[PDB]
Amino acid sequence: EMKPHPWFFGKIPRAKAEEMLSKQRHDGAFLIRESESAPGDFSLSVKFGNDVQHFKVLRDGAGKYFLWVVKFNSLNELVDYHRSTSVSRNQQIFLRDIEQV
Ligand SMILES: [Ca+2]
Repeated sequence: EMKPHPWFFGKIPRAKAEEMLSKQRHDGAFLIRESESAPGDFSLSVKFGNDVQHFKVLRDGAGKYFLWVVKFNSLNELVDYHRSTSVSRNQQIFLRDIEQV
């Protein structure tokens, strides 16, 4: 179903990611943004209930992407994995695409 992935927001500020996501009405609504604070790095920003949480997408020498221990070959695979496995240590948070107008 190759369309643009409605999760990739390029370089947006952290506060803007929070403003757009806090308006979202579902838990797990999310985007990947390019970090202002760490150039060439990505952050994953997620509406969880009350609030918006940010994860840093970590990299290693082999160019893998990860949040915790499991390492992914692509951002696409990291995102999809977290559609069915909670991104959150404390809560059941599953990634779902934002809603556009
Ligand atoms: Ca909806």
